[PDB]
Amino acid sequence: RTVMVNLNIHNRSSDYYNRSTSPWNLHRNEDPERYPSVIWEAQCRHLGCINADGNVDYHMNSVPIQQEILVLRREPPCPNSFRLEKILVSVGCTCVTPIV
Amino acid sequence: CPNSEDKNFPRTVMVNLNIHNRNTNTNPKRSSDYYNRSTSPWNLHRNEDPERYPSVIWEAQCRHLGCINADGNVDYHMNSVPIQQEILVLRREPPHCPNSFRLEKILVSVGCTCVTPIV
Amino acid sequence: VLTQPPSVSVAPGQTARISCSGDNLGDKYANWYQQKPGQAPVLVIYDDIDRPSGIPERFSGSNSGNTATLTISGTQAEDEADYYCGSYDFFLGMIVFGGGTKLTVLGQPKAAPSVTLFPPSSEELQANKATLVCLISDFYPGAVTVAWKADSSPVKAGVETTTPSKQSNNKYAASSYLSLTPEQWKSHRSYSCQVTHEGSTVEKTVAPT
Amino acid sequence: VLTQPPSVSVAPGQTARISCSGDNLGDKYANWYQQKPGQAPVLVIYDDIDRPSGIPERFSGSNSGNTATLTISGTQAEDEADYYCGSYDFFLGMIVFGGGTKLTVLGQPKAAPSVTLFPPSSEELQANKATLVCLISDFYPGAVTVAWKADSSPVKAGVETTTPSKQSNNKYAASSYLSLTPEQWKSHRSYSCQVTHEGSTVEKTVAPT
Amino acid sequence: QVQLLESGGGLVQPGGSLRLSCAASGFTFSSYAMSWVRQAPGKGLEWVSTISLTSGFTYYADSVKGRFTISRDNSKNTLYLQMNSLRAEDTAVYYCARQLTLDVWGQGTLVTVSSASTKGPSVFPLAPSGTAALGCLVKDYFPEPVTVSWNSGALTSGVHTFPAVLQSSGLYSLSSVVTVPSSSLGTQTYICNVNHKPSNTKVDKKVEPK
Amino acid sequence: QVQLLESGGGLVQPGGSLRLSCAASGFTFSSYAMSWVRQAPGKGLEWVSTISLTSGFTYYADSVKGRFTISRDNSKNTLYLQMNSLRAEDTAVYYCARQLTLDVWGQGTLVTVSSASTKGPSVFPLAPSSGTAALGCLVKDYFPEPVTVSWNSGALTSGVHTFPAVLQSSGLYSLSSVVTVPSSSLGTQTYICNVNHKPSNTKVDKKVEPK
Ligand SMILES: [Cl-]
Repeated sequence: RTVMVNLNIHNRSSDYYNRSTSPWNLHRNEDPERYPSVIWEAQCRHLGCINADGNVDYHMNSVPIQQEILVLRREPPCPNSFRLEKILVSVGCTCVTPIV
Repeated sequence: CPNSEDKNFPRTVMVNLNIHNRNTNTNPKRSSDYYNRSTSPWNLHRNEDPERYPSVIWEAQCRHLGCINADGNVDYHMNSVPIQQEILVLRREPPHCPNSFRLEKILVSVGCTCVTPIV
Repeated sequence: VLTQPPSVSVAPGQTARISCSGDNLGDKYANWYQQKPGQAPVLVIYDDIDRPSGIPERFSGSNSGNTATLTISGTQAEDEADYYCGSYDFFLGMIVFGGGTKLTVLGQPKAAPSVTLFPPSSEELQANKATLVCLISDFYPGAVTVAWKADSSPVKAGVETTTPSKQSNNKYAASSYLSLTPEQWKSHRSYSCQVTHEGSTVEKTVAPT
Repeated sequence: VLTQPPSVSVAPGQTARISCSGDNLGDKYANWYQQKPGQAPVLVIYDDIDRPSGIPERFSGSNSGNTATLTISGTQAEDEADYYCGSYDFFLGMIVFGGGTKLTVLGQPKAAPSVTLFPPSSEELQANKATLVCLISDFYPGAVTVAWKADSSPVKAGVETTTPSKQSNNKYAASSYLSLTPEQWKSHRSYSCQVTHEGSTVEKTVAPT
Repeated sequence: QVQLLESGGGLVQPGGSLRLSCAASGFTFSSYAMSWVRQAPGKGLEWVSTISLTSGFTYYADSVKGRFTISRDNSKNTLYLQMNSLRAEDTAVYYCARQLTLDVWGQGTLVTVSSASTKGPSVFPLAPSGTAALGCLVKDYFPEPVTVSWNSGALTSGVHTFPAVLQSSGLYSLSSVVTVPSSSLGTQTYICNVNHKPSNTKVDKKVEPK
Repeated sequence: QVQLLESGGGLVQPGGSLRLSCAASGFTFSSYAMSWVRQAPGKGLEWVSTISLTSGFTYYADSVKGRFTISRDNSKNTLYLQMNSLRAEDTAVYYCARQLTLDVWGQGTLVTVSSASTKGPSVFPLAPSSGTAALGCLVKDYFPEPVTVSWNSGALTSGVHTFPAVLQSSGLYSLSSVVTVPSSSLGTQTYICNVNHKPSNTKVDKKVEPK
């Protein structure tokens, strides 16, 4: 079954996505059955990277930085219950050199 | 006991601790070599806490202030910055406290990117 | 409970700020809606700071501490409306709204009411009824009093007057009805609808055919 | 409850795989420990895939579903040991181990046992006791049979023999003790410790003098 | 272009039932959560119910729980609100809206809970007399709303339809007036089109000089 | 260097009590979680207890809950394990270890719980016989483990083989330690084995000379 878990969320704006040489878009993901209810998934804008001159350079690549996060999901309609869940999310992108 | 918990609405929730793992890309931060190949390379640093889930967290620290150019040299016209994300963690309550677990958030560095001062 | 000021006033071209407060609002996302009279609400700000496409850049939002704030820079008369904050509470599984805030833009010119008075139609009289219709529009501010007269005698019986309502051009409208019998209508040489606004009076007069 | 295979065998230079499965193992890191005879365990893989400094690159870790796997590429004879998987469970507040896996590297050269036999000491004889000591070392594989002989007659009474114990060089050692009375020891021409290993016999003899 | 259009509003007796529908167009309906929000006349917004894009998950306000049922038919791009055991407090304009952010709204539809039967209005011309005012009187109807257009909606300039008066009888009356050039009184035909849907009243009234 | 040293292990009756200590050095002790892990002879690893770096959090296996108590003294860089109501199945080598990964281990300390009494060993010389010759020492009938043997107070290590003990049916242990030395030094070099059996406070130095 379940377990009582205390909420302590209440406790005691970056523009990197635009300024990065591997810039990315933020796709809003809304889910009423999930906590957080909204997640912004990073999507790399380019295959290459932006060089010092401000142009697309294909000698390098924009790749997503990903991690596994803990998430709450609302259980079937006994209701008022949740389940722990792990998902993979993209938080941003970085510029890497090809494996050569 | 965390007195802050009094100000949480609602105070408690019922949750199934049988974790549903939807991530098939296990160890997503340490399984790739992006941290080495990036123009804003970073090191992952380990943190261990028995009273926390996840018990082990690896956090990124940028190797350089600037970013590495094509010549392999650091360029200070741009910045290596850590990408921060707020994540959910569980923590174990002290023994004299009512329940066993509490839910809260922390800020972690996932990796680093290279940013230009003005676009 | 989300709490908003009932109303804020702002000088034209200046910055308007509307607040919205509640428990853990800073832990949640705030949304802002604009509703003009007779219209459906329109989303102007979502996820605390984000602005939908089509919404003017003078609209911005923030969520600091237990307070979300809608900010309008260079406020124009067209921005007069009710503003509502809203937020989704995941653990409650509910959407909560604030009570709403009426935004007033100052410095709007005084405007005398346009008054039109209709006599009972021949159709209504054939049905053995009679209604005097006094239509009042385009006045500012939105307060008015109406007095009726049979010939030159003050009358209140049969008089029913609406509240003032906000027009789309930010001015106000109202209407007054005098219900009477066809005989009463015939027993007088005329009727008058006198509308007083900010101390000044505008009257119209109609007579039997 | 973590489950490991009791035994795994591999050819020299080949790949060894040791699995570890259990419920909910996929939501927490697994560690791997190597333990050689008479030594404390040594961490070889932690956090599923990480190698401590000093561990050869041929050791690798992986995880799939609720199964963790230790992989040794180009397995060496020095890799022979017991391997344990381990993990910490936050919710139960416990560390759990697997049952362990003994890794055997095939094709290692056969080695005949070296045998040393000691007669009862003068001191022990003065104490009205008699013990013959038969020491057996550096044999492979780890199995021997020892037979004691009074002159040429087999004696079973008073014989205590150890099980072979693996050494650092992957070879084995053992010892056997024959308890006698001073009378029995002096009433025979000699006593022998006969060790048989893989069909070949190394036998030593001692006599009262 | 994203749109939400509602149907099904009108007059219902207390304890009675009524179903609202919301037709969605210009987007992939099944990809979004949908909601109902209501607003009593002169009051603020009140959330009623929400349905997820994921089947089985519905949410309700306490004041409505057990009485209203939200549902959706993705194959028809339609959101429903089944309202049973209706009370006087349920009287309001009901809006459908998309997503938890409520980023697009329907035009709204008025639900009136009352034990009184509907009454269609009487319609009278308000004859004119360089500008002239003419109109239509829409007398004694119940309940709201009434719409008035002129020349089938072709005439919109100078048109002013006033909010209704509520008399002691419990019936409503409103007027619509249009200001036109005086010279057009002999060159243009003016017809008001009155609709009172609750009573299926539809009147086209010609408004002539004198 | 990083190091963990266990002590306090020994023979104890069933129902008896015992306190183990683990002295840490070469690292900031207070910054790490610490654990006790035990292993019965020939058996697998069994986690006993863990203490967090954070005050107030201890963890136990079900089989020792209510009987064992883990604690730490950061000022002394020492980990403790108070063991009460000991059962025969508690008999094992007890290891001290650092972090949840158990990345560094001590050498362990043997805890024996039994109604049997301690027994000091008899030490007998194993005289050389007749290149190189073989001599040794016989340490006979002791209980319990362990027994340490050195030669010439640790000066002689080359060619020294101390065999694992035998467990006799009597319940007593016996082992031998043999040294292979050149026979030309048998008349010029003196050989003494140093046998030490702590549980019975038996310390014996035995000279091994040819007869
Ligand atoms: Cl004979």
